[PDB]
Amino acid sequence: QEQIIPKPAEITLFTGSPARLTPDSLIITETQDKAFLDQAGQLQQMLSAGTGLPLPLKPAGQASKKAACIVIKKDPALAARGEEAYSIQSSPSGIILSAADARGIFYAGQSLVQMMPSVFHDRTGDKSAVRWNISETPFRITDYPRFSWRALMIDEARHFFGEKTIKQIIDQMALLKMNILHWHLTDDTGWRIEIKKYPRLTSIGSKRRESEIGTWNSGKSDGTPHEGFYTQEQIRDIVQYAARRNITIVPEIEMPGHASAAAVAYPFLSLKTPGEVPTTFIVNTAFDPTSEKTYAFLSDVLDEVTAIFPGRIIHIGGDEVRYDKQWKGVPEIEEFMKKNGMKSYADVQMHFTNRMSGIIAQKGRRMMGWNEIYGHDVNGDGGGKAGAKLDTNAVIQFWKGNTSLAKNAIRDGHDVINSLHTSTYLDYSYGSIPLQKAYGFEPVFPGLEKQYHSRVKGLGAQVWTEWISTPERLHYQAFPRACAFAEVGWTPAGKKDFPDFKKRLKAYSERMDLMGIKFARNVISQIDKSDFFNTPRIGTWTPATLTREEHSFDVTKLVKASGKHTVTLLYDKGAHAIEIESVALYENSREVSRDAHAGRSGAHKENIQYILNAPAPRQGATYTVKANFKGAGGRDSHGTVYFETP
Repeated sequence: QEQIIPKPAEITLFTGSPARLTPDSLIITETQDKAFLDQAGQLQQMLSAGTGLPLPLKPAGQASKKAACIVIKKDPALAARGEEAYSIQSSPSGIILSAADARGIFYAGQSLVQMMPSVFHDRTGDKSAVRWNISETPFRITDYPRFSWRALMIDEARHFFGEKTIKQIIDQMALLKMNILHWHLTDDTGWRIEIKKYPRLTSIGSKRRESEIGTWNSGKSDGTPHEGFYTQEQIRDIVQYAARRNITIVPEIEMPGHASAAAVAYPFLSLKTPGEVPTTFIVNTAFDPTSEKTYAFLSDVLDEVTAIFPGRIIHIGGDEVRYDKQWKGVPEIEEFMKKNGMKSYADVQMHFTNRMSGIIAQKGRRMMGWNEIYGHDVNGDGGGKAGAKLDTNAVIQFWKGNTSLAKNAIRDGHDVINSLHTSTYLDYSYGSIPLQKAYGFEPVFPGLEKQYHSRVKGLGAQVWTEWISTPERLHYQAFPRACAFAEVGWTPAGKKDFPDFKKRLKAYSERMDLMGIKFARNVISQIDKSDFFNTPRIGTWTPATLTREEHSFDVTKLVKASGKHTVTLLYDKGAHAIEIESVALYENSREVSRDAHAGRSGAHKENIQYILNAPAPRQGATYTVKANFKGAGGRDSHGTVYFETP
């Protein structure tokens, strides 16, 4: 029936006909709050453009008993659930969108879209024949996010994509109710933010001769110059574009590592500045933490960043400082450490990180960084452990290391965002991080005491672009796994259901097509062993039982009602698959249903699910599933037979 991603927190369905939008439908606002009237205005534009319906804005009371109308209410009952909470009440009488804060109305509108025909997103065609039903029945939805930090990071430093591409991704984020765009705009191989005071950051740092391709240390190169950067006016436009879709942009200025591009523009910023912007993705230059000129330079850059990014939080990265390749044995470093009594290179970075944390605070902002800023050497570069402590107000994004280190940071008073890279790096392949691993990700670190759970503010999924040079390849890596992380961030843990998610994702993919998203096609419709973890097992097959091609499984205790019962023959192990001819249901000793279609259950699964029509059970009778199958080229085969009721 209803198929929204993310699955809402609370829903109640009723019997009867659904609400339907028609050319006579109106959008009524039962409040004069200036923020709600704005949300209603763009809701009108958005819904009108997609349906082709007029949907005029009219004042409270001008409702027509001819068509169902959208009514926008301000209800403070939902304040306890946060500013993103909303409620939807839908019936042929009317569609009521309520929220304590105007942000909730926007999210109520996105859910409304996901309950209407997907042709809403089609840029062409005659929509006048379309029935704009809101789901299939009357219903009430009460919805709110589990986590407040639901982030997607786009790496535009490795490869630049530009305004048109980034807005297309913002459109997907908003439709999935992800609310933070983590914008990774500077790195070794590119600088993408116009800085008025330091024009060489873009005139030099935004251009490179060529790019390594294939993978790290491939020896391959495209011999193709690559350049691009955002003007400050372009950033203001994108910030506003995202803010209207409930998305805050968190910019990242990488430091003190990942600084090659910045250094080539102004070489005094690093003790080992390269001769040109690197054309490989393993070269990692570090800023000079011992020089006063670097902090002054970075404070100025962050001043212009603060002018164009209104968000409270500023990311500075701090990951993968190559201590031994950049700082060890450098006289400036060694003298600085003795002068300041520092014993390890982590102390050098901590001095840098704490000093930047104060600089950022004096601009009315909050520092955020990768977990390397917390003191411990997680990369194996010879930096040791930091004696000093990180400013407790700094936010830590945990990508690499033993999770006990992240729990330690939480217990020391830090807010944390979980981006464990073995689960959230969307630049990895579907073999390294399958869709199922993404959906199963749990941001709250296992073993963390309940009192500390509030410090886990959410998650971030990262799209690194070393090996992504086009929007279509960006889509392939980011979707559909980003859809899963959207649900991890929003849906309550108890309501999560991967088999159901996979069904809803098949419907959602219709929208991604019409919106131009070249998601990975082979990943959505997959059968996995975990789908049947809670499903009754009615039998198995072994090399012994494969001496027969006729197999009987009792299901008397399981046939309790008429309807569709699904038999799944799932291969477990063995050299050979089984060839399946048919599966049938018997009432006592007589056939009452049979699904005869060719199936093959092995390493690959093709048509392994058989649908049986059970009658209303006969009291006292036995019910038996009879499956006709043989080994395919051999008998070394093991598998399990599952039985799902309607």
